[PDB]
Amino acid sequence: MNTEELQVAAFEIILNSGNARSIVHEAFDAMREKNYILAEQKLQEANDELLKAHQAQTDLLQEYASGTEIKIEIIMVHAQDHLMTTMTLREVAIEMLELYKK
Amino acid sequence: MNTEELQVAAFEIILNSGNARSIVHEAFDAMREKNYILAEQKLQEANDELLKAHQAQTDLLQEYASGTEIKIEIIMVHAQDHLMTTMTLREVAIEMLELYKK
Amino acid sequence: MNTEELQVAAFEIILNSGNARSIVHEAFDAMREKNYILAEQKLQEANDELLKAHQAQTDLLQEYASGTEIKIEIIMVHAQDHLMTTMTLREVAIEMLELYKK
Repeated sequence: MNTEELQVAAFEIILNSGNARSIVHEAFDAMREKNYILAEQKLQEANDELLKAHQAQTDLLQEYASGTEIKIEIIMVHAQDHLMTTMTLREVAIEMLELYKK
Repeated sequence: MNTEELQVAAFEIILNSGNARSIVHEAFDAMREKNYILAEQKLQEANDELLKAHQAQTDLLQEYASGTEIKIEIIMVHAQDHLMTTMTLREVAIEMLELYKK
Repeated sequence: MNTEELQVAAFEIILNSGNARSIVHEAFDAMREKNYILAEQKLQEANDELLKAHQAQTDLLQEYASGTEIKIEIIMVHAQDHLMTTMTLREVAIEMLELYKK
């Protein structure tokens, strides 16, 4: 509350997203080595992580929608970028597994 | 410019870009069916939908360029991330549709 | 930090990441032409440019972390989105170049 709380939220998204991101990179490394089983399971481990971050964002979006004021701050922005850009990396990774497999 | 006008601009962006994004996954789904012409086309629908969000974003910063003050808000950050992340997913999808066609 | 400084910073990020994005697209065009040499090289130039953008974002974050106040403006959000989607886009591309080869 409030500035400290938002800093914690920001960091929750960033730690968890950064985790998701190298897990998505592990998955890329696997498909590189024709090992699709590893790539696929890593693709789901990154999901596990990524939604911890997603939920953090959602809870933050929920507080705003309801009226409690949230003053942005560059670390929030950077966090959000990191979630959403990691989500999109993973969306790409999935689709690329599918070409790989042929 | 007022908090309500901005909230609207946001959901607009989020709404149109969410829609463009599902459309891009439709084009992905089509590259999986080997429907390379469907996919080509959905990438165009997606583009028609995105230009909407995109236009909204560009007017907001145009409005900002011209001196109007815009307090941020987490849903705007989130709207911009949707547009820019959706746009980039689409760029990936164009490139991957080429790859598929080989 | 400091309106003039933050607008400068934001434009530095947008211009350099904009350039890195076009170079990444060069790498995609060069992939498409079967030319894996150029594409690999272009992915490194894109990186040379992106780095300038990442540095400026890092200085801002590090400034923020040291207690300096920073009112984010849409232009900054937009610049950060350009940096982080452009990074994500290089990342896919590095992978896609790999797949082009296989």
